[PDB]
Amino acid sequence: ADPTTDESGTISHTICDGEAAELSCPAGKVISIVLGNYGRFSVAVCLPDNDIVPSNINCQNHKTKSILEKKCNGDSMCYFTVDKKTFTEDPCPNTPKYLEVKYNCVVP
Amino acid sequence: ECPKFCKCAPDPVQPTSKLLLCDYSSKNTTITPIASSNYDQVANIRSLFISCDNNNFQFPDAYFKSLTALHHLRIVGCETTHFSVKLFEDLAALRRLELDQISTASTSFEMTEDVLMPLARLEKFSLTRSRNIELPQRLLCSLPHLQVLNISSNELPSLRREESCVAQQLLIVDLSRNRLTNIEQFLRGIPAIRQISVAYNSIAELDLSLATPFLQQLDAEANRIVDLTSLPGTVVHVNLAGNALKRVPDAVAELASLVALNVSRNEIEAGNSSVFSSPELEMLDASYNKLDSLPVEWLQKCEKRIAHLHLEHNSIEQLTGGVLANATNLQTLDLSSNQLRVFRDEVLPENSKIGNLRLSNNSLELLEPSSLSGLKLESLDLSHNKLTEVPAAIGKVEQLKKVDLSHNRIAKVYQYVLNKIKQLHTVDLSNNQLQSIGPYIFSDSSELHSLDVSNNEISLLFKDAFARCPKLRKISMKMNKIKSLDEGLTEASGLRRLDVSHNEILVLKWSALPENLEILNADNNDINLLTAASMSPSTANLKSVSLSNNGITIMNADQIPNSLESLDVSNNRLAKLGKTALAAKSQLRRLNLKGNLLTVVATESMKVVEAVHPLKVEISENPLICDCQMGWMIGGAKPKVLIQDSETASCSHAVDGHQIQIQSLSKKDLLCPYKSVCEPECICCQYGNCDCKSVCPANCRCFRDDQFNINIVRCHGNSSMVPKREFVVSELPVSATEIILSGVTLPQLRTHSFIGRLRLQRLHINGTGLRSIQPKAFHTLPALKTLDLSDNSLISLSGEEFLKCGEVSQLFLNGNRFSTLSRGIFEKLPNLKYLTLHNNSLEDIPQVLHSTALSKISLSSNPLRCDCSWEHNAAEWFSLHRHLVVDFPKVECWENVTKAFLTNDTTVLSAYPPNMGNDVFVMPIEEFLRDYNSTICVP
Ligand SMILES: *[C@@H]1O[C@H](CO)[C@@H](O[C@@H]2O[C@H](CO)[C@@H](O[C@@H]3O[C@H](CO[C@H]4O[C@H](CO)[C@@H](O)[C@H](O)[C@@H]4O)[C@@H](O)[C@H](O)[C@@H]3O)[C@H](O)[C@H]2NC(C)=O)[C@H](O)[C@H]1NC(C)=O
Ligand SMILES: *[C@@H]1O[C@H](CO)[C@@H](O[C@@H]2O[C@H](CO)[C@@H](O)[C@H](O)[C@H]2NC(C)=O)[C@H](O)[C@H]1NC(C)=O
Ligand SMILES: *[C@@H]1O[C@H](CO)[C@@H](O[C@@H]2O[C@H](CO)[C@@H](O)[C@H](O)[C@H]2NC(C)=O)[C@H](O)[C@H]1NC(C)=O
Ligand SMILES: *[C@@H]1O[C@H](CO)[C@@H](O)[C@H](O)[C@H]1NC(C)=O
Ligand SMILES: *[C@@H]1O[C@H](CO)[C@@H](O)[C@H](O)[C@H]1NC(C)=O
Ligand SMILES: *[C@@H]1O[C@H](CO)[C@@H](O)[C@H](O)[C@H]1NC(C)=O
Repeated sequence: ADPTTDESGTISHTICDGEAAELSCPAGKVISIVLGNYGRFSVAVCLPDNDIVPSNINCQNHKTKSILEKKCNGDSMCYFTVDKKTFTEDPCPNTPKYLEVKYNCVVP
Repeated sequence: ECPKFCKCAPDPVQPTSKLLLCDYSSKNTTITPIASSNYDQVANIRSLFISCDNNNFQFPDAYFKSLTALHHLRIVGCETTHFSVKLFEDLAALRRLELDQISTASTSFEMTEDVLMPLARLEKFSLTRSRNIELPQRLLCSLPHLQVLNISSNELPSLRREESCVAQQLLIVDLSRNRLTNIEQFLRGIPAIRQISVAYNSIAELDLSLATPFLQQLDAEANRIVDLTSLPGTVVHVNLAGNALKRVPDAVAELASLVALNVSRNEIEAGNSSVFSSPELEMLDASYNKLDSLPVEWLQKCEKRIAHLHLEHNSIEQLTGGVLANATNLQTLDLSSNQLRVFRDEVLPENSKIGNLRLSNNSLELLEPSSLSGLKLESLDLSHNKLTEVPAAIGKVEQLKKVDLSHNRIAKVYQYVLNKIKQLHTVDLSNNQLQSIGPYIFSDSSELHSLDVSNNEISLLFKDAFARCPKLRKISMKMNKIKSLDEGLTEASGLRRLDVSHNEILVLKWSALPENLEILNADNNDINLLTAASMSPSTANLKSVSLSNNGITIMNADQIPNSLESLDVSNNRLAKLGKTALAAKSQLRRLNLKGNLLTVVATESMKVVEAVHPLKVEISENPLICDCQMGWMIGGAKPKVLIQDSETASCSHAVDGHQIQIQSLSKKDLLCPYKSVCEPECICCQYGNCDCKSVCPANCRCFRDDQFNINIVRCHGNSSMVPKREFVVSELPVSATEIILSGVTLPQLRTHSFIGRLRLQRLHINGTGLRSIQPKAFHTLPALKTLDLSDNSLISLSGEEFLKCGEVSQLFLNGNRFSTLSRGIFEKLPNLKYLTLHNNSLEDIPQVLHSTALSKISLSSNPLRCDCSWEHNAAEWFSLHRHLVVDFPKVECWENVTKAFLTNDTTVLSAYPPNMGNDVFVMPIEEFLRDYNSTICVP
């Protein structure tokens, strides 16, 4: 889906498995990853087109926030593909996963 | 063994023998013969008691057999009309017979001259409390060895005796409480009599000097005696209370050794002073009389022998001094209820033994300082008088132990009056006009026990007022103007019950209390604050406290002393209760929250740390809320707090606010709303897209239960500011188990609106303007059981919107535009039991509803066509299924009479004249099916 910013200026982003992820900050600022999780925390988000409701909504990859901060922080824009290759592990096999990333844009 | 319905006992008069106590009141069962029970100690039964309350109780002829050693027999309440003569043959050792209540206003009892023939050796015969009895005129002839005769409370109008019968051992006669007017014939010829009690009768003329010459005690209370005729010179006790006395009768004033005279409640005058003769009169009770002043002719002979003088309710104006100045044996003097104004000094002797002096309800104005000089008084009464202070006649006694000075006009209490008496146990200064309680007016009374200054004007308490008294234990100050308790009672460490109720005390300091107080009462004050009961040492000994009708608005752990066993804070303004107020107070047993303004009384304010006992609570009359925090109100916790008034205690509901009975409050009501929360074990709670995160949408109220099982989301578009946006269902909480979007504006259900809601059980998207339902909008709802799409703009429903909803059993389609019921409904609603399709546009009965498992269905207010059954009519399905319709008298046949003529679709209903103003003829459905073959469908 589209990145959404709340009242405190934190931009969130929800990107499905196998898709391209683009984080971007305006001129003069750099990305600051607040949160990061690659897995499944919702039944409704990124529905499989096969009509199989996901039964695993307590799926967590704890290395996600640390791998996103070493990849996107200090940079004004970040690119990668969301799959099990980028986050080093499959936190719940046979469950559709997605990266949910929230980030702040701070002056370097 | 003791026989049937009777219990043995060792005889009190003779503890070596065996008493028996029978109670055949219990039942109408048979009367076991005592001789046939062969009790091991029948000859040890010397006294025998029987008690009944049933009527017509008759003894078996063979009952009192083998009791040949029975000396005393008491029969109580066993009514009859006569006893068996054979019964009293085997009881020659009987020395004392008692009968009590053997007849009422109905049963007539006759003491037979032959029933008592085998009862000569009866040395005491007692027959009390019974009406309409007949005694033989030769009653005394059967019982000559008679000594004490008691037939009281029997209302016998006359007593007649044959003149040949002489009771020559009759000592004490009891005729009291009867209707006797003259008995001379009975007493004539019975001279042994020494004691007579003809009390409570209507005797008019009494003559006894030539009848009972040894009469020693005469009791004639409550009669019509105007003046006596003659007495024996032996009378030592004359009781003439409640008679027609206008002066002292002569034959009593002439007595030789009269010890006591009670001529009270008469209308005697003290002008007609007869001269008393006996110098042995030691007690004189001329109370409730019309005396103007004490006559000296009376006491003239017993000045050094008189001891007790009760003289209340007379009209003594002044004790003309000198009359009592020689009564050295005078131990009691009662002069209450007269018109004395000054109790002068020359009335009493110098060293009188007076221990009782009673002078209440008088006009007493002055007690001169010498009338009570040197007295050894124990009890001094002077209430309802006109004293102006505590008079110094009372400084002279040193033995004074109890004092009453209430309802007077005392304005002040000095130091010397009530200090110089050390032996004073009790003081009363209530209902006076004290303005304050001065210091050291109570110090040197180190034997004080009770002090009363209630119903006064005390505005202040001096710090030193209560020192030097380590025995004063009870003080009452109710109904005063105590506006503060500073200083005044901190020092008296022997007090145990203090009264400061009905005052002006604004704030309550526990430190401003004595240190051994055990009962406190601060009722009907202005108290609105409780100090630190934890930084106050004078709380360790407090057991009960009542702060009812005050203004305490909060109570915490520090304001509730931990050692109290009782607490009463009823009719206060308690909105909060500190959340550990009853935690560390393990000793409390009762708790009164009656009449407060509490709303949420949390579970932690009643959880008692290691309470061994049930905690009693009155929590009625409080604007409570029954939410999930009132878990203790159901009673499944320990300590198991038991609500006393759960039968009237009420609370309002957590959703709508209707009244709930706390007695019938269940685990289902306790809802406590929220705006955002997280389930147990929820890992993504910090995130925005989290399933276990229950975030409330705008314009929605969200409730829940304690354990994340109930989740009510009840949204409403009851806004005159009409929702200019559809309702976005994707914003609702994920774990919702009931959804009501009712009044909001939502015209379309997209594909996959409700996907993945496994917990959802009720869904009421009614009143949203739903025109279209995209398929799979109700996807995977396994616990979904009730669906309500009523009162919208739906015209037909396919069955492709319902995917995986097998548990559905209720579907509400009323208030729409439904004309057809497809088959796709029952292929996906198997558990379907309840259905509503009333108030719609149904033109006929859908032919899917001929083979369905519905149990209740509603199909009224629908334009249904009724023909004579071309095989599918309405009245044909209805006469077969009219039980399935909940509103059968609410369905009506419709036929547009204007269309069916132009379309030639002629039906049986276009031949009646249509309703005035309409093109349709309307007839109730019951009228069509009853009149089916009778008139309508006849060819
Ligand atoms: C001599 O004859 C007297 C007839 O006047 C006998 O007097 C009887 O005394 C008893 C005992 O008191 C009465 O029974 C009750 O008495 C109380 C007394 O007042 C108490 O109560 C009031 C409040 O009600 C209180 O203000 C006082 O301080 C007392 O504590 C009455 O109030 C009761 O209503 C009730 O009458 C008898 O009524 C009274 N008369 C009779 C006919 O019984 C006296 O007993 C005789 N002498 C002996 C030695 O027996
Ligand atoms: C207080 O004293 C007065 C005396 O005047 C009592 O008044 C009389 O009470 C008697 C009762 O024995 C009545 O028979 C009289 O009629 C009353 N006198 C009247 C009405 O003038 C009064 O009852 C006493 N009260 C108390 C509590 O002791
Ligand atoms: C039958 O259903 C219709 C529609 O649900 C009801 O008409 C509504 O009536 C209420 C109050 O009478 C109004 O506030 C609404 O605006 C009406 N809606 C429409 C679409 O007209 C009607 O009252 C129902 N009749 C019965 C007997 O229940
Ligand atoms: C007479 O008997 C009755 C009841 O048994 C008792 O109350 C009363 O005091 C008796 N009187 C006597 C023994 O003088
Ligand atoms: C009391 O007794 C004495 C004895 O001498 C007598 O003189 C006196 O008059 C009596 N009465 C009074 C009121 O003193
Ligand atoms: C919708 O149904 C609910 C019951 O869940 C009812 O209380 C409410 O009144 C209905 N809405 C309207 C607008 O009638």
